[PDB]
Amino acid sequence: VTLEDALSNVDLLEELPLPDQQPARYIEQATVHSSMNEMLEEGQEYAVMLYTWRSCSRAIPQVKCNEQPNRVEIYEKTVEVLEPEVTKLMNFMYFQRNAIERFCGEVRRLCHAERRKDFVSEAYLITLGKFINMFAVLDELKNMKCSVKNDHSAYKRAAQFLRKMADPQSIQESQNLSMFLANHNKITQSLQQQLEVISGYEELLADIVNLCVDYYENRMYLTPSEKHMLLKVMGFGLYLMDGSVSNIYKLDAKKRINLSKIDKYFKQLQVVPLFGDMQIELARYIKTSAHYEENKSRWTCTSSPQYNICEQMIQIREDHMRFISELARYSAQKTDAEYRKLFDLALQGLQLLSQWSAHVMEVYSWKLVHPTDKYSNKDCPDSAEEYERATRYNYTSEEKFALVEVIAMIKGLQVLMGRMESVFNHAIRHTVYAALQDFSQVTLREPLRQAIKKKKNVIQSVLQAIRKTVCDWETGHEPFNDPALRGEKDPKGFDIKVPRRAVGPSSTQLYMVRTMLESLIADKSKTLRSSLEGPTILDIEKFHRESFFYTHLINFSETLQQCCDLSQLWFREFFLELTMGRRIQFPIEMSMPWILTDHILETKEASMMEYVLYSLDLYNDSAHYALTRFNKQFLYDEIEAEVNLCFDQFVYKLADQIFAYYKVMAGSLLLDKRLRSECKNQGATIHLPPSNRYETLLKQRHVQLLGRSIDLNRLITQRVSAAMYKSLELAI
Amino acid sequence: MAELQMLLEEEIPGGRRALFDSYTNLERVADYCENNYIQSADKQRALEETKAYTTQSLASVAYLINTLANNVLQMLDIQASQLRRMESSINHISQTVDIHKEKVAR
Amino acid sequence: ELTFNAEEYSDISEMRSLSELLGPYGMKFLSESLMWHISSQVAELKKLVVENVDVLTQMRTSFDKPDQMAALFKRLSSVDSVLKRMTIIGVILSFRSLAQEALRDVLSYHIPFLVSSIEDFKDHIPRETDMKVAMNVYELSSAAGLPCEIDPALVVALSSISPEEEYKIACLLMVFVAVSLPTLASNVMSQYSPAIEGHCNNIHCLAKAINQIAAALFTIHKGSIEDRLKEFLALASSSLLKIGQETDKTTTRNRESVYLLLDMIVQESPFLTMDLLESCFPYVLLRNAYHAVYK
Amino acid sequence: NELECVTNISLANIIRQLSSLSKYAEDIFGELFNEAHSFSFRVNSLQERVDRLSVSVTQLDPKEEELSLQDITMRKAFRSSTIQDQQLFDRKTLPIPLQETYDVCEQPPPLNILTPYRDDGKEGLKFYTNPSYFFDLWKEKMLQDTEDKRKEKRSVLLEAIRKGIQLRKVEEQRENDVATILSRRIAVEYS
Repeated sequence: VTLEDALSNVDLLEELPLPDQQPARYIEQATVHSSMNEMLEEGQEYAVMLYTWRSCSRAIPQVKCNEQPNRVEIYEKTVEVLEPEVTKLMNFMYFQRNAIERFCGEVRRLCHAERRKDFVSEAYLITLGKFINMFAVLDELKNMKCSVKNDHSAYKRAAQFLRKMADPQSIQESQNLSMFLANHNKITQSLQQQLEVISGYEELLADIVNLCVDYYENRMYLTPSEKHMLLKVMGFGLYLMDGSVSNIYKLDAKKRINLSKIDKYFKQLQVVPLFGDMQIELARYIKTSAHYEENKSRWTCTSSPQYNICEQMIQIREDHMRFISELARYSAQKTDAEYRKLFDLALQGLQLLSQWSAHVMEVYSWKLVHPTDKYSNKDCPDSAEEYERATRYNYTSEEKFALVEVIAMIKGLQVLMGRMESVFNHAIRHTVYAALQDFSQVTLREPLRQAIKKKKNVIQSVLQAIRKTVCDWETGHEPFNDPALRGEKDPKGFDIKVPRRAVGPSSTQLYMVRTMLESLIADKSKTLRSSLEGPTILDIEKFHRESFFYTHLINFSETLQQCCDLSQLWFREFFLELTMGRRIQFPIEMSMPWILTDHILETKEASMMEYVLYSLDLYNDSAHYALTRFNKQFLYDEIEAEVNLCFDQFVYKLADQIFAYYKVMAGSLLLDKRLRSECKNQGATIHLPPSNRYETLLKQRHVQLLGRSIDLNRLITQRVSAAMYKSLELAI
Repeated sequence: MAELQMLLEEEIPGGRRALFDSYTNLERVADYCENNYIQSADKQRALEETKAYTTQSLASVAYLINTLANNVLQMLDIQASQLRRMESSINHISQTVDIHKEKVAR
Repeated sequence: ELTFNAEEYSDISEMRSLSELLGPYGMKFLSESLMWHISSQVAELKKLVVENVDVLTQMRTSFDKPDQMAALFKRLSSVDSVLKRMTIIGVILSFRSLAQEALRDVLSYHIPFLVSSIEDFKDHIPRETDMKVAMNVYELSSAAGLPCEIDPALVVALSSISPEEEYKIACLLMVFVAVSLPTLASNVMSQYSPAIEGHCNNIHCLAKAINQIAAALFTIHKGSIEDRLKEFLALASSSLLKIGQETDKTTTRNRESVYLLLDMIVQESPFLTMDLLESCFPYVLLRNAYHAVYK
Repeated sequence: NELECVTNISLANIIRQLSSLSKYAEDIFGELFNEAHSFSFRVNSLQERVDRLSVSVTQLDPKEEELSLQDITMRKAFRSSTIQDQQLFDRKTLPIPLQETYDVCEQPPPLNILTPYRDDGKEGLKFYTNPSYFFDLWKEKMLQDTEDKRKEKRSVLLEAIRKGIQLRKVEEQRENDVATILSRRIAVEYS
């Protein structure tokens, strides 16, 4: 009935033995930002809907003649089965038209002559970049998907035969959707055409690209998704710039944008995962530029090495050890130093996990985009599908081992970080609150005093708004004896007690404070920066650059899970569409986790034996991704069907090799040593059996797969018992 | 051995029934607190009322989970001990059997 | 090259033949002699333990403050002699274990009825009973070569300074051994060899040495083995993890190989579980070390 | 106050999360109770069996023992159970929470209503997604590989023992199990 009693109950519950575990005007800006976010949530939904579309016309009983007894009978079934599927296409067309119109309207609004040299927040520019990336990915999904057109036009033949489209508006909308689907690169073309009509949009694209380049250069990102989004936005913006009116090459000579940095970034990193199993080639946006023909010499990224993951394992391993060692030592109230240490440790761990995930995704995408051939790889047969050469024969044993090791390290670090969820959350939130309060209550005092003293009302208003939005007065009100408010210098003084509690600021408050604070430092803004001294602006930039990751760290669990996403290693919709009905679904030997596990088992590598289980939860990750993001039942059904046989094969092979190794070791133990020495001297040495670490797998009783707990030990015991009985019978 | 059946068919089902009753009552209480906050003249009263309700429910859930968990642990301990006891009697039986076989051979 | 091959005298077949020739009396005599040697080694170790009592006493209370432990470790004298003696004790204990398992295998088919009766009696003996009858039961079981948790011969040897003072020395011995573990990382001979499943300087027997010595000492002094072994594990984990941050190749030549000592200790120790190791030492480091020592 | 309205909404959401936690505990506890109750049934049954066996064994008589040399192999031989678990990822094994998480997800299109109008009679939905495709293609490939692999490789007790060997010879040994298929391939790679 009281808070103290409830806390006590929780402690009591935790105290149980659990052995055998393992073996202003900113309001308008906020509203527009919210609207953009809402639009984005819908665009992502439409993109995921498009990605997971399968040809629905294949199952139709195609009619060869025009006088079939049931020709009229199947059209109603086709109509009633494809009506909702065409409703989705109509909704997608309406949504994309509305999104294009809204983006053009916002661009026009922010491109006005008087509004050109005003102040605009960086978040809005990032949102516009997200919008252009969404448009690009939607156009790519529309282009790649060749089954949507067939399904829609089959429904068209089904509806027109029944004469159910007699309504003129129905005919008009059907024609509009048909022509929308027929055209190639329709979304990009329409947006581009609507862009030239506006004058000066190149400047908005330019400052967006500059912001993205600055963010990428300073590593102003946490999750690999943002790292790839920055490059995708840069490329798409560069593509949009080149046209009839605006030329990047002439713009570059004006130093408005930097092309060398983008070229180097593309050269270092060439491919990123656009969506699902599809990857985007960054240099394509440049090679397809309007004026690329006469300026190809300017770009080295387009012309053509460093994706080999086997040569980067030393740094990965060393980093992993150093971090694990640092974290192990942090397994009643503490000082701010400990909380800051925990905060920085959590940030470093998240950054390292993101770096590893980015490396893995980049190498996977590069391998996908660069399939091998029998000329290069001798093992590859003459006949093979695109996915075969792309994945199965495109990896070496060392490369597979490196990938498995990286994945296992990522998952181990993830679980270790999750074990310390509460401590990390408390430390991060306490540090954030202390920093925010100390800043807003001490650092802004001197600047405020200066502003009041020199009658700077513009600065005074925003400073007071900042100090009123977040500051929490322990006394319940702003102090009245503060000399800064009166403008006269403080004595000698005036100690103020800042309270301390563990809570992060609300998203709205943090965004509002950041937007106000980085408005004072704005060069473009009569510049407000010109009305402030040096030390105050330096401290303001330091605080602004430090507070970037507050939102990400507050949602520590979501950020941690996002930085370790590996669900994109199983989906094969793109390659399935590239088959056009020949392959309904790829066999077992094409899913990367299965190839890794089978290679590890067959090669019988002692070092990699302990990673076989770590290389098996990719199925769980993919199932979670499908059930939470894609929300498609058939994907989960196929994953479960594949796992049902993958686990059986793995168990059988593991038991067989374990029994063989144990029998060989037993036989070698009893062999006479003098005979072995004599044979070695004579030149007939009997090779000893290499050691192995099967005991770790033998002591495993918690193998988790799709919510199922499997007792591997029981199956291994049954298999070894059968083998022993067979051996005894054979001996008899 | 009697306490095994007691703890099996009188404690665990009681905890289950209690936990399902808790889920239904908790949904009802969230709806009730939301309603009280907007059809009450004194918002602070509903807030305190809401705070009290949230504090309570947590304690009840924790207590039920603790009791249930304790019961499960005790049941497992009882079962393991009985299994161990059975293993001793079975070993004695096997010793008697092979002794009889050796006697027959002699 | 020596004049004899140890593999032609310590093999299972050779050990089985030696046990058959000797019998329980001969095996008991050999075990008694080995326990005499181990008792001499422990008596020599106690001198080094007592001569550094002051630093060790402060070390136990400062495990959470590395700043003072770094300076304290520099004042310790003869940090390698203790490791060498513990390695010798571990080698002797491993030889005893080989002899005992050979004897158990030999007797398993010669007198099956008596062996089965002894196994049944020992297995179902309540541990709550006082050590007075448990020692006799363990002695009877070990006479046939059974794997008793507590070695009665070792207890008798080590039983043969006030009572409170002898307990403090025993407690400080574990702390002294724990802090000296990282010193092995700088030894070039501490390289783990997969073909041997152990280190080249026999430092892998340190686990058995520590476990047996702690058990005997803390059952002689009516101490708590579990608690004392848990203290040893915490101190050893902290010392090893501090090494992980360091980058000097010379001092960390075989750090990964040394990291496996905790895993071996937990595996072969009947009083420690993997849960305790995980709470103070992540298993990912051990997995990475196992990967590295194989290539 | 808008802030006061927010806190009330947060408290309601917290109560909902408490209910979700209640269901995350209840399902686990129910599953544990079910499995432990089955274990208790097994233990009680084997306890009855053990006491019956003990009361039977405490009556044996060495003089009663009679050995028949002729019946030594005429006797059926005893074999221990050799049951092996398989198909561990079937629908029946799906936990309830995953059941709610899945049944709420989008269902596949009703392509199964077109089967009557198909000349071959093949299931319409199988043209959309075929979970059994993995199994059938893998089995076909394994059989084809095995078929290629074989080509690539290429007194009265006296009466009793005679009868035993005759029975063993005549009574020799007599599929959609992956283990059987693999055992066939490796045995074929051998002769």
